[PDB]
Amino acid sequence: YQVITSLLLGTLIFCAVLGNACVVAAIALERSLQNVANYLIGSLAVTDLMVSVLVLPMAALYQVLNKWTLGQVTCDLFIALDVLCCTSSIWHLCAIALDRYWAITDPIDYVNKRTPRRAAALISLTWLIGFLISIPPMLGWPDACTISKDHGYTIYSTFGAFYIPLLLMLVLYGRIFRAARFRIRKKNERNAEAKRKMALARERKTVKTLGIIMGTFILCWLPFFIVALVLPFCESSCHMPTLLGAIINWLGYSNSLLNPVIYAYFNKDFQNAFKKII
Amino acid sequence: QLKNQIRDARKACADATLSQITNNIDPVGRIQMRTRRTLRGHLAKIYAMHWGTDSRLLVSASQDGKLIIWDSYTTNKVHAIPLRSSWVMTCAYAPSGNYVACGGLDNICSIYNLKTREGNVRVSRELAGHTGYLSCCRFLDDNQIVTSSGDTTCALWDIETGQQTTTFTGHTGDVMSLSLAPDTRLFVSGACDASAKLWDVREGMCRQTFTGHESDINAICFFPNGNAFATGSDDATCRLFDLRADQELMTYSHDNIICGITSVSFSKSGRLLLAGYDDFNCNVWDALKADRAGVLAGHDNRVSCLGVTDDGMAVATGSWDSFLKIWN
Amino acid sequence: QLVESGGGLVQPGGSRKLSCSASGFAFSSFGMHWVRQAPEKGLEWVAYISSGSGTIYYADTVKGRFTISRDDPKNTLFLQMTSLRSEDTAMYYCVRSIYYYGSSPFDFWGQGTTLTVSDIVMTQATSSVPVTPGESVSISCRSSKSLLHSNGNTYLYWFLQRPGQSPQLLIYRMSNLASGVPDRFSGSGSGTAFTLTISRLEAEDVGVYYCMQHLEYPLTFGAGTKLE
Amino acid sequence: QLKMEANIDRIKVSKAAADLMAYCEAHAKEDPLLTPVPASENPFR
Amino acid sequence: TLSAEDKAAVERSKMIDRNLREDGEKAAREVKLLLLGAGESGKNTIVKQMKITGIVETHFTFKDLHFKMFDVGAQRSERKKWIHCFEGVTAIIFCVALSDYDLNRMHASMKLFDSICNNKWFTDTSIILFLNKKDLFEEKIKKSPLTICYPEYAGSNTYEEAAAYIQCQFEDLNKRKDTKEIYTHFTCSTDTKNVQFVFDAVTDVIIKNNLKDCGLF
Ligand SMILES: CC(C)CCC[C@@H](C)[C@H]1CC[C@H]2[C@@H]3CC=C4C[C@@H](O)CC[C@]4(C)[C@H]3CC[C@]12C
Ligand SMILES: CC(C)CCC[C@@H](C)[C@H]1CC[C@H]2[C@@H]3CC=C4C[C@@H](O)CC[C@]4(C)[C@H]3CC[C@]12C
Ligand SMILES: CC(C)CCC[C@@H](C)[C@H]1CC[C@H]2[C@@H]3CC=C4C[C@@H](O)CC[C@]4(C)[C@H]3CC[C@]12C
Ligand SMILES: CC(C)CCC[C@@H](C)[C@H]1CC[C@H]2[C@@H]3CC=C4C[C@@H](O)CC[C@]4(C)[C@H]3CC[C@]12C
Ligand SMILES: CC(C)CCC[C@@H](C)[C@H]1CC[C@H]2[C@@H]3CC=C4C[C@@H](O)CC[C@]4(C)[C@H]3CC[C@]12C
Ligand SMILES: CCCCCCCCCCCCCCCC(=O)O
Ligand SMILES: CNC[C@@H]1OCCc2ccsc21
Repeated sequence: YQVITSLLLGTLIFCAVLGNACVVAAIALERSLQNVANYLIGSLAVTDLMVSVLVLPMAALYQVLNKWTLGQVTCDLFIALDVLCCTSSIWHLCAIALDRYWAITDPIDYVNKRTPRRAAALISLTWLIGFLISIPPMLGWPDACTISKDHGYTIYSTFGAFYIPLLLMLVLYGRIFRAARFRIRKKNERNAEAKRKMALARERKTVKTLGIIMGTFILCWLPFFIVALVLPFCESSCHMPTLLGAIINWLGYSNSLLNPVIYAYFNKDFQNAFKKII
Repeated sequence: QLKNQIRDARKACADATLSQITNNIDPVGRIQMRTRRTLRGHLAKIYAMHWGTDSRLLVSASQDGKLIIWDSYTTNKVHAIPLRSSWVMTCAYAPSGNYVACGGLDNICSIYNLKTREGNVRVSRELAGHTGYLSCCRFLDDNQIVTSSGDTTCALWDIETGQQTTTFTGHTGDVMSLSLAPDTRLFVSGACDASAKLWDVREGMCRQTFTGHESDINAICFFPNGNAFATGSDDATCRLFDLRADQELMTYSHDNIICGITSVSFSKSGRLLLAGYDDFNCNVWDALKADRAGVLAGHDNRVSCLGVTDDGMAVATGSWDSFLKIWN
Repeated sequence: QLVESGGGLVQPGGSRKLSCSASGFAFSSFGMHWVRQAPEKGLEWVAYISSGSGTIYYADTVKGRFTISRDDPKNTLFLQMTSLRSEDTAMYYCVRSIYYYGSSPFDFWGQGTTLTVSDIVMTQATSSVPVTPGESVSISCRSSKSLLHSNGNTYLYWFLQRPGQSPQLLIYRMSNLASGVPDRFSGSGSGTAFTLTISRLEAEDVGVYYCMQHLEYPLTFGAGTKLE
Repeated sequence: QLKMEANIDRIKVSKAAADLMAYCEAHAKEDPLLTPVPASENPFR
Repeated sequence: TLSAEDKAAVERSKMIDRNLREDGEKAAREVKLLLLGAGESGKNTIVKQMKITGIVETHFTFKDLHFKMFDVGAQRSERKKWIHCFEGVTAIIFCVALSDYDLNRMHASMKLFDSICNNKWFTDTSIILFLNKKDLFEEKIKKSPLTICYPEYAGSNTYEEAAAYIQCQFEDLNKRKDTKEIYTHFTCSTDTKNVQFVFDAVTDVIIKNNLKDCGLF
């Protein structure tokens, strides 16, 4: 049993580290990838890399051994790092969404006022939110590692880490969907047919892109945070299996792998840069 | 009619090709030049650069409205001159180092004084009179300068008076490049009519016309001894012409080179011919045998200008990448 | 031109602000120095402020008491002097200085303003040298440390202070001749020993010749050799 | 202009090639790019 | 950089870099437009209402957005040898006179439009097409038929039909409709209309470029 799970978790961690490192290296190697949007994407990749380096190996060790062997101090350190980095990744997604919304709806701001200071401020805000959500358990709170079950704290952390960013991402990308739809819909009958076909293709592209983004976010994180919210309030009856809990928890961790796939490798500029480097 | 006479004379004087005569000398071998300095700070495409006669300072003009003077040894920026027109297509460096010049889609040529008592670079004079974009400019003295433009004419200017003492005419298209002879008594020009002409600065009339290119000649350079020059055109080939023989001596082309040449230069001894390409590569050519000795592949967008120091120590290559690399 | 003001009688332990109004050049591009000269002694470097005020240096004998600042929009240079001692009594000059490859620092000196409070050692061999017009003269200098740097520049400077006039740069970096200096003057030397040679001396060359090193920041001067 | 260009004195191509070869050989030692200049005297390394 | 005045040179270089970066930031906030068209196309009135010896540069601000318009048509030199200098302009403004049936001259304008639009440098650059002098065109069409310029034109000799025909002929020249768009405006005497159309076209260009970057276009 231990062999297969250890191999799979090692493969997951290796792929996460490799992908995030490739994204960070590409942003630095090529000069065409250095801009505000790519700064935000690179910051997200760095956060995912730190997740894969600091949090994922300890979590995988815990999962394979089925018990925590590194003591209480290491348990607290692991919990703090996990919460901080996961919250930072989620809010990095949120900040990318906000930047895209501003770029798509406010072109005068895009031309006149958009500067890398914006990216720096957004990254600072994401890390600030992560630190704010990670600190409480270490301040105001040995065979197993488990985060605080306090009702107030679970509500606070879940809402500040997933549900609030979930709502803001949904709203911002709905407005972006409306803007894109408005821009798309805004012997010559052959040309009219061609225009209609092009508009329909662009609408399908918009739907596919928003679906990929939001669906990856939801599939990776929603089950974990639903479980986190409901379990402490109903532990007396929610005796869910350890297998399902582990699967959900590693669905949450897997977002570190998928984030680069969505935001850099699917990006035309990034893949062109990768081909150029190789 | 005289075209037939010229062709007959040229074929009569053509007995042996340069390649056959040069088969008796050993090849240069691999020329692995490596980037010693990367001069960065231009925020747009670099269109021209020139070395100082001290072989340490160089000036590069770009379309961000600035032409910068670098200390190539330390990469320090000695000066950064703002331009009234940001469409600068060329730049020059006076032999004495006192002045620099530039021009572009504004048909004027601006001359800047670097040694002003006030501590700042001032526009010494603006030379107007061309009716087309300025393609090239080269100082003869601190008081004389020869320029070429898309007007299809070149002109020699008296900077003090500000009027063109001599006007050179005869090209059927835009004049794209120009090179002064080592003694500055003759110069050659390449034009979009796929021909090059040798001009007498003193007399002000054309001496010889060299043909053979299939497209616009973008770059031209004099062989160090002053009795030959190399042209680079859009047909993806460089060519070497000899003034005395009035003939083509050797063409530098390769099958996998399918883009035009933007720059041309020679090494101090004249053994290596260096040429920039739209393939964002500079190919070093064994000038005597046409073999490609090396490739200076370090640029991304396009190599638009390159030059070799008077010392022969290094070769700089500007590019649309907005960086200059110094190879040695 | 540089015009200085702010000198005069001062009681010991007081304070005074010396100012220099710079006109006729791009003050913002030049680094500015303050150089003083006791009433009958040689020159002494005081302080330096670079272009953009990014770097400031002080003499060990003024550090903490003297403050140097710029007003680029108004093209005015200031020197705040506090706890003035009796030894601070000296004529104060403001010296233009721009640093880039091939520049000539210390080229233009101000007229000075008198204040009256009521290290590479460099020695000049001779104090006075009798001479008449038409002769060839050589002024000798020596430094405790080699002024030749790894980059090949020998940072020696020669200044001529004619009687009743502010010093004017003659030679910079031991070989180069400052613009406007007659071709009579030529500088040479190597390492720690240098000389200044005047060919076909004229009556206008009468004065005191000062040597200065610019290898290190204290900017030591020589004692000064007089021709008469 | 052909009236004057047609009457220019011309030399053999072989002589021109020989002159170019002679110039290249005479100044071969004076070309830092052609020869492997040591790092001691190379101003950029 | 180990001597007194070899460090001041480095400080000077750092200051120069600072100024260059500031100037580059300042120049990246200005929308750059390329103005093209024949001499009789009405470019002069367009420029005059914007602002109200080779390249001519025009600066004007409309609703917080700075425009720089480069009137290159002053020089007869070969176009392919300097057109790449304008790679990266936000949009191209093309001026055409609907009264160009004198020399036809409409054919020359169409050839120039085809040459510019399908250029390899302007693959992504959109075109803001101005069809100027519609009043004199309306006088001409009454005086003379459009068949003098378009024999294949079978429609009626009226403003609407002829103007629509001209617009369709000009918009049919771009071979890369999947990449760029053409914004056609029949210039009106009211000055504000032309600047408003330029602003709208540039705003749409910027928005659609951002949508492309996000992967939504
Ligand atoms: C597409 C990728 C990135 C994500 C989807 C697959 C992920 C979530 C899969 C791949 C391998 C999986 C692990 C493989 C083995 C085990 C051991 C088992 O006793 C509990 C579940 C656990 C720990 C799995 C959790 C989920 C997991 C990490
Ligand atoms: C989950 C662990 C244990 C095993 C699998 C790890 C690696 C190989 C997985 C995880 C995420 C995966 C990627 C997720 C999504 C896509 C997009 C699809 O259109 C092509 C394949 C591609 C690009 C996948 C390739 C394989 C991949 C990189
Ligand atoms: C904790 C583990 C995962 C290590 C994380 C190290 C991170 C923070 C490292 C790896 C690569 C680094 C980058 C490498 C190169 C540059 C370019 C430079 O001009 C600014 C700093 C910057 C952008 C670095 C920032 C820090 C960086 C992103
Ligand atoms: C153009 C100039 C101004 C560059 C600006 C780059 C800024 C906006 C971006 C690029 C990549 C970013 C860094 C990427 C990685 C991390 C590691 C993390 O633990 C702290 C934040 C930090 C250090 C980020 C700070 C902001 C950052 C440096
Ligand atoms: C952690 C891993 C296992 C989760 C992976 C979930 C991904 C692959 C899912 C979730 C949402 C999905 C998308 C939802 C909606 C659409 C729009 C439709 O017109 C095309 C398919 C497309 C674009 C789907 C593709 C697959 C998708 C992106
Ligand atoms: C497991 C940790 C992985 C960390 C990966 C970090 C990769 C950093 C690469 C830096 C490349 C710097 C290139 C600079 C080029 C330039 O001069 O612009
Ligand atoms: C999968 N680990 C995520 C981490 O697990 C502890 C609780 C919490 C709140 C935000 S993130 C997070």
